[PDB]
Amino acid sequence: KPHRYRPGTVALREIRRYQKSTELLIRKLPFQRLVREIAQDFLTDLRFQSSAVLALQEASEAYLVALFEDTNLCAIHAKRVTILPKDIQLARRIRGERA
Amino acid sequence: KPHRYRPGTVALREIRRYQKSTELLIRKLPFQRLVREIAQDFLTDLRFQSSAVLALQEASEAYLVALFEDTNLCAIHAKRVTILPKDIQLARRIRGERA
Amino acid sequence: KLELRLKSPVGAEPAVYPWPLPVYDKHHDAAHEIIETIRWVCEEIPDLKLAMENYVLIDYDTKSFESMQRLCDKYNRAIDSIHQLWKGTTQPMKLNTRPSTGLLRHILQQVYNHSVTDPEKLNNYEPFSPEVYGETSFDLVAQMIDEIKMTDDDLFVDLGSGVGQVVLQVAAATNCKHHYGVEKADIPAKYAETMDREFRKWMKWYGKKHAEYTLERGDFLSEEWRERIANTSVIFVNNFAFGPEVDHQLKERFANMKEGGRIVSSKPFAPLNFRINSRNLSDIGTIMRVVELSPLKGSVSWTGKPVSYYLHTIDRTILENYFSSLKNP
Amino acid sequence: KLELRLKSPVGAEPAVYPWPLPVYDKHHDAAHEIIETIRWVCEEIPDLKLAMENYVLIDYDTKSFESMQRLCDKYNRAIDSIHQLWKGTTQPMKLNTRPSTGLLRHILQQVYNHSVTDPEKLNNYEPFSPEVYGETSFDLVAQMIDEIKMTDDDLFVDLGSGVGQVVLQVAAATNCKHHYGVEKADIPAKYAETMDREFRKWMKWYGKKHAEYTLERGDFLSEEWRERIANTSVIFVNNFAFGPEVDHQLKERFANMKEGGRIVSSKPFAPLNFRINSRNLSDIGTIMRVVELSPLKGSVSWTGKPVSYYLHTIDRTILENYFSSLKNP
Amino acid sequence: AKRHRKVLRDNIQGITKPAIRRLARRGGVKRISGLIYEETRGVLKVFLENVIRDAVTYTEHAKRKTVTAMDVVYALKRQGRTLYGFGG
Amino acid sequence: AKRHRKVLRDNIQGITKPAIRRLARRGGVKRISGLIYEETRGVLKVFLENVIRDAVTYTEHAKRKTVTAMDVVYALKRQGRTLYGFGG
Amino acid sequence: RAKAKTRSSRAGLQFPVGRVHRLLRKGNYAERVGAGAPVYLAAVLEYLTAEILELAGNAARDNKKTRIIPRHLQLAVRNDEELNKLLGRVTIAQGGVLPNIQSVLLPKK
Amino acid sequence: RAKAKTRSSRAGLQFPVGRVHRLLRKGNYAERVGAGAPVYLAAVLEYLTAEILELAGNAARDNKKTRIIPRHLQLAVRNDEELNKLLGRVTIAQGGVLPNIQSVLLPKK
Amino acid sequence: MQIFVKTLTGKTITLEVEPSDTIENVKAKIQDKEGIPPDQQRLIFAGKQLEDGRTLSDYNIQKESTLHLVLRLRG
Amino acid sequence: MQIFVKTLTGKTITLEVEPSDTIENVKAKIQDKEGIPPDQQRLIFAGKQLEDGRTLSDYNIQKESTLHLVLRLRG
Amino acid sequence: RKTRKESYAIYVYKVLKQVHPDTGISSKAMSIMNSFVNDVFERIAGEASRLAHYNKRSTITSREIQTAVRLLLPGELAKHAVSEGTKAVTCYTSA
Amino acid sequence: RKTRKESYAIYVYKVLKQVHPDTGISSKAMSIMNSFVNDVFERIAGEASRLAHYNKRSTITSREIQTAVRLLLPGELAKHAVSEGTKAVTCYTSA
DNA sequence: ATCGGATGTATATATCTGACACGTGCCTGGAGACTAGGGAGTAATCCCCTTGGCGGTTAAAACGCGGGGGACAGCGCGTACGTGCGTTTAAGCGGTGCTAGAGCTGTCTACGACCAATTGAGCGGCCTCGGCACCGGGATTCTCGA
DNA sequence: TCGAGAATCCCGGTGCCGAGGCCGCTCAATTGGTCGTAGACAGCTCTAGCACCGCTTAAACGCACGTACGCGCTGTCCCCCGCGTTTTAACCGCCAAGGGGATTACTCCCTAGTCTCCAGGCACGTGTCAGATATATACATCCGAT
Ligand SMILES: C[S@@+](CC[C@H](N)C(=O)[O-])C[C@H]1O[C@@H](n2cnc3c(N)ncnc32)[C@H](O)[C@@H]1O
Ligand SMILES: C[S@@+](CC[C@H](N)C(=O)[O-])C[C@H]1O[C@@H](n2cnc3c(N)ncnc32)[C@H](O)[C@@H]1O
Repeated sequence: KPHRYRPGTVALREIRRYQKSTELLIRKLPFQRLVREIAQDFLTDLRFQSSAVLALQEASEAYLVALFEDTNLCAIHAKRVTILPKDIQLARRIRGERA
Repeated sequence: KPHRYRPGTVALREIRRYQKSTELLIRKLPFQRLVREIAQDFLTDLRFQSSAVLALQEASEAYLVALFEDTNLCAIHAKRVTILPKDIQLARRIRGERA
Repeated sequence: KLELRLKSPVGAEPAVYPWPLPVYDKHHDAAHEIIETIRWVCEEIPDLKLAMENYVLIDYDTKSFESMQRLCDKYNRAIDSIHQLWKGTTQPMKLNTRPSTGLLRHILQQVYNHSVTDPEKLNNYEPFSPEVYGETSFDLVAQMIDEIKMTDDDLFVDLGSGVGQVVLQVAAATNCKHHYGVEKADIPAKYAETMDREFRKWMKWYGKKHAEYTLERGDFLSEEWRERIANTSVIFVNNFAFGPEVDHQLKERFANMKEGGRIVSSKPFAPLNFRINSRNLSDIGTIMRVVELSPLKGSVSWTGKPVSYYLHTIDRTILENYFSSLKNP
Repeated sequence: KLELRLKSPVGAEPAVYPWPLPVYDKHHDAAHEIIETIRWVCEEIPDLKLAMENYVLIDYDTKSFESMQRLCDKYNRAIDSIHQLWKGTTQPMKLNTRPSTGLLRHILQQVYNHSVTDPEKLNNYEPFSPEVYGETSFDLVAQMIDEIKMTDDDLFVDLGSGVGQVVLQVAAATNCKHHYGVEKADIPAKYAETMDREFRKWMKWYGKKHAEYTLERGDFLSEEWRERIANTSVIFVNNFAFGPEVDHQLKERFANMKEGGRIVSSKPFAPLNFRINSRNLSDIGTIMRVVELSPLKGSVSWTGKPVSYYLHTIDRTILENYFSSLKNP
Repeated sequence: AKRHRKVLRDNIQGITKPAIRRLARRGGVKRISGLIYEETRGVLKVFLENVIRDAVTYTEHAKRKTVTAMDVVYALKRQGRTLYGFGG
Repeated sequence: AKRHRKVLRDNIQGITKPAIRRLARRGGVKRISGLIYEETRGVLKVFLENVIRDAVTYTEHAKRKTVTAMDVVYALKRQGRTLYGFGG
Repeated sequence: RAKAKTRSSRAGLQFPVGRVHRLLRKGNYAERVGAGAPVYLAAVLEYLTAEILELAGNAARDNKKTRIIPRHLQLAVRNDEELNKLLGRVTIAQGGVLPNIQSVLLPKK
Repeated sequence: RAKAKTRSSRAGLQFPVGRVHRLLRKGNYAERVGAGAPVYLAAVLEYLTAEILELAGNAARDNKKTRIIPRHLQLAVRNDEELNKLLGRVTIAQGGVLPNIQSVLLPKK
Repeated sequence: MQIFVKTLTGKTITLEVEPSDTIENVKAKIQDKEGIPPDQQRLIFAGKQLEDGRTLSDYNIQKESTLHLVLRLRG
Repeated sequence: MQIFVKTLTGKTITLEVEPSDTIENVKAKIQDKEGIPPDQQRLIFAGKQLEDGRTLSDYNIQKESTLHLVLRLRG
Repeated sequence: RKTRKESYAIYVYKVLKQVHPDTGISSKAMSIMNSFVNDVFERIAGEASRLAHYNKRSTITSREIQTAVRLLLPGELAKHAVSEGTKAVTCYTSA
Repeated sequence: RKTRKESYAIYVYKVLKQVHPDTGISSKAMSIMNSFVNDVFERIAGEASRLAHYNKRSTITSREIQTAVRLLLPGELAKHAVSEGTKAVTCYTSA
């Protein structure tokens, strides 16, 4: 006897909540460490002015949001609602990156 | 009591026959007239050196062949074999031209 | 050396035709020319065909000597019989009847076929210049003549009149005061001076009256034309290939037109969605309303698809309303 | 001012420790150091722990005065008891036993901890220069020492020896003649001269013998080194950040190596799929075979992912076979 | 005489159905729905208009009257459709 | 003392599942299969490696040691990912 | 020597014609630069910036705000179908996305 | 005056170092051109052309032909996965496509 | 002198001036009450174009006169 | 003088020459029978490097001698 | 006591105070407008450079700028852009 | 009696007669190789030009060409390309 | 699974044509020798900003349980697409003739680079106030189980 | 078809920090002349784009038949969503150090510009052989049938 929404309405609520805002959606310290340990593959050591890590995060977020916008069209094309990995793989190929 | 192949084997024969060759697949005089009457929308009159119409035909063929190569992946994604217009429209959008 | 003459239903004027007829395209020549103008007169008056389908049937021989002189003999003395039908107290239908659409179209195509000898010469211009040649169809001019409603106190100027068929059609279909066409190039102007003659000739031969017009050779960007453009009611300009330097100057000349002056143009002299702020107060689009005409097909001479023609109207009330709603806050 | 001394199982050599112990990272210091070297000797001989798990249990106090001197008193006179166990006609196990893998790893990490004081100074170099510092792990060196099989008539040189841990490990695990390391920079060389001392010290303290080596300071691109590179059997070079200008010169120096000479390298001096035609007959890849070693993880010091190390072998038979199959047609 | 510039019209119907089907076979397509043949003519007309418009802009800058093959090669390169073999 | 360069490893697990799901919601996705969260980390690691490699090539040409924001903006512009707002 | 008068003022412009001339001249574009090239280029740049700023201001006003922030530039660009083609491959930082949901996902009635 | 010697011969090259120097110098790339820039650029261009021509010749040989035609350049490029990235957006005229059929289309057994 | 200024939209504004006022002031007065910049105003009366250098008395404009306001384009 | 040239692959080629022949000719002879360019050939015998300017008699190479052929890199 | 670093901030602000006289701009949006102007500058100027190499001229003129604008901008932006540039060059030469 | 129009045909042919000594080229394939060389020339030279504007230098040197090659070519082509260029510049200066 | 007939694909042989590869003459661009000036290389100084460590508060991540909706397999029907055949349309090929317009050459004038003096536009530094964010409280809307 | 309850909006109240405006001061844009080369224009030549004709045959077209495939429906089930509790580590505020990025002053060597000269590479001709085309035959795949 609690109250409980039906599966799929809180999702449509989060859609609007996150398409209305402009904030970044990944934590900042985890992403900074990821950048900093990708750049270890160059034997020398580097220092990453802070606006650089911010620029990297902006471009990284904006790449994934549009990849998901294409994955969704692929999934709806197959008469589905759930997105699966075989939709990412088709978006990235038709788009011109995987082949 | 003639002999007759089953639907889908002559198609797979034409696939190989046309993926083995390099000739152009559109008639030349019809295509030349199409180019020449697209260029009428500029009030002045133009003259079209002949290698120009050949270059246009090469690029036009090579655009459509790759558009069909993407349409096929879209159709196979939907668990189909027949390609339909809603597959062209998805290839052209994911690819970045229709939106 | 003999004739293929025919006789004038109104007035007494001869038409002349040499036996070797002119050469035209795939299947077109003075044969359909003459048989059809006969058909148009028989539609003009009913007693003529009531005399001109007796005795005869439908088709005739185009290449033969005696079939054309058959038609000429029959038509000429049948019209003499009509003259005797009208010898009494009877009086024919009016002389000042503005010709109907089909009759006028036949007239203009007749004039064009006769005067312009070598149309491929009209293509001798400089590429991508303001002097390129292109022609407007009969149906688009008709649509425009019915969209704008010229009273008897309007002046009509046609900038870049080409050969002159636009001014001839408007002068024969409208009741205005005077009509002008100015044309800079040489080759179209040399044909315009023939079109003028031949139009007056064929028009009074049929017995229909028109307004009065003048097909001059000049330059609408001259010092003498600035105040003639400012003293004009309706302007027709085909500025498809004039480019941005001549259109800028025509914009500078249209600012001085009177209220309610209208222009029609291939390309618009102002955007169709012209907003207005403190930054474009020098633009001419701030004192005019632009409406796109319906794109009927076959509208121009250079392509097959339809083109629209953008009627503009001069109305300075929009500028004052903007200024007056500016003082609201 | 007192001690934390302990006693040598083979030989009579003292170890010294000040009461304020050195400072290391999160949880690491001379406490685990000493308790573990005791553990390694107790694994070395069984009678020691059969005397050294009596009387005691497993854990001990790291910060306390009397627990460490407990361990020192116990160990020192228990080893004196072992000395008395060996006072008779008995003779201990051999002195020239090459130390096992775990024992050797403890030795090298012990030496590195003691000599290198301020490791962050090793990062004082010029960016993207040939002088950048980077270190190879113990496991990758072991893999290489087992992949190449050095006999007792091979010479091993290590170009850019860094601090020297590679040459120390190879000199203690292989039976060769002599071993050389050359190092140009200043800061790593100043630590190398300490590593050498401390390695000899701790090695003869434990009682294990090694080959003979030399950690020199120089420049492998000198005039004096060209014929030492040509007179060498196996070469180890970490040319990850040497760039194409120094690698071109090292290629020009490797051409004169003898048959069967082997190199190992971070980056390959020749493609893994080197074809051969009339156009690359000057390339060094035309006289050598390149094989990529297995990429075990934790292989280098600067990143966590695994890197491969590309064994090359000099074999001029491929060039003559190409020339000899050239005359077939 | 009769008017200048003999005008051409509806030439897209010259890209016939067997031609579209050969292009599909080279693209690797086994079965073609029957509504594809008009969607394809639309796609082709758009592509060709976009390329010929730039080819004519280039040919008008140079103050000439024939479209050369370099005008087409530049118009294509400007859209990312680089073409090798016609004089680039 | 202990070795230089405290090494970092498996930091891709910091792109956590709720973060991937927020990005999906902003992209307009209603329901997410449970195998998406690893395909996505793969895609992200490839993108980031390709951009940071060029940013470091630019920062090494200039003979310096910190990656500035202009290095990232140039590395992005070179792949067609123009970015406005960081000093371009 | 007469009274100075910037080249922008003769043209009727707000953008710097002399600075554009210098940036063209020092930019390795051609051996020589004409006289009307900076005037033309500065007039075009100013037209485009006014075109964007007008729509950005509209979007800021109907959010009940008096300042333009990157979200309003983003909305202005993506909602206009010809600025969206010019800027089809740029990423405006802190700009978000357009609100858009597919109609098969909305709940049925 | 000594004996002339082309700059290609000092470098060991087959491509024209003097012509590359001229094309860089007359091409509006920078105010000045170094001395090793044409040598480096000509060596790189020659390496890449040899890399393509080798694979094109292989493809021509296993078609049982002794001349290279555009089909062999196409096959060589598309079958190599790093030349296919350099030339990922070019169209080789009269080159055809690679033979490739999807495995769901082949007849079942 | 009281004057009326008639606009093309059938709007009339009433103004109070004296013949001794300058043309700069009159144009400013129209701007002041309706917001129209003086450079766009062209005033025509009894077929005369008003000239910057004349005075109101110069044109013999008397009390209860009506002026015509035509709007122009800028440049 | 008959000589044998031993290669590193256990191949031996037999050649017929006279001591009066030049070094250019001998290198050409090796090229002639096996196709190896002379500039890549380095010949070593009894620890001596053969010098371009010496003759075969200079090195006291007598009948039934064996030469060693080492292959070099080009430049 | 820093070096001087220039930008289009004040001209962007002058244009804004004409289209919307009672609106301001945030600093981060002025950065975006600044990079926008530079981006379109380099597109147009590079296209005009190329266009002048093709024809074997060595001057960038007001014809190259017009043609580069017609090549780069989309359909209806390009009309208004060339009509702005033409008016500017005219007001300039007639002075 | 035409003007002189130059190309890379003879250098492409010299390189081919080294990799495959008994192969020829058709005329249409020599056109393709000719446009390939020009295309890669302009890519590398334009990237080096840009790279020298960023750093406020006014010389295109052998460092700009090396860095532009490392930026443009894919992973394993770029290694061999820089090792070819380095060898050439070395053989040149030591002469 | 195996077998037989008919169709389509590959393989070997002759002949022939036109495009490639090679040789010749000439001319224009690349190499050689040299001088002058400015760009980049190097050393030294300064100070901003990147890195690292600490503690506390709380927001977000991780984990687990319950159930419902959506993915996916199976089955049936019916239309629309493939295959083949006879008829009809125009592409392709060749050959001819014309004349326009692209390409080149020779003059000459205007336009843009360069330079020296000078002064105002635009930048950095510095305040001040108002737009916007954060917060509490009431109203309204929307979802879900009746 | 409608109540309960959770989520979202809307209306005031307080504060702060960033936008906007003002000042002083360099340094870059403007003015006024001079010079020399790019490009504009007139005239000439000759190649190649356009238009026409006829003929042969290949490809497009229209049609009839049947079958495989697209699409709708139904049933199972399991996996993803919504929610509540616990655990982790992000964020924020603060402090301290020292490195490396940015600037300035000198000096030298590498590159542009010039003049002479000569050979490499282009256009033009010309011969021969690689590849296409046609025919005859082997055989490999398909489909109906058992
Ligand atoms: C496009 S034609 C229009 C023909 C005619 N208006 C019609 O519709 O039938 C425009 C004509 O304007 C003429 N023209 C161009 N510029 C002109 C100018 N500046 N002054 C006078 N006539 C001009 C040209 O000769 C050209 O023939
Ligand atoms: C990457 S470190 C390798 C460290 C060591 N080899 C190891 O694996 O532990 C390479 C060393 O080579 C040295 N080095 C670089 N160039 C050198 C040269 N030209 N001559 C001698 N040593 C050089 C540098 O000092 C650098 O410390």
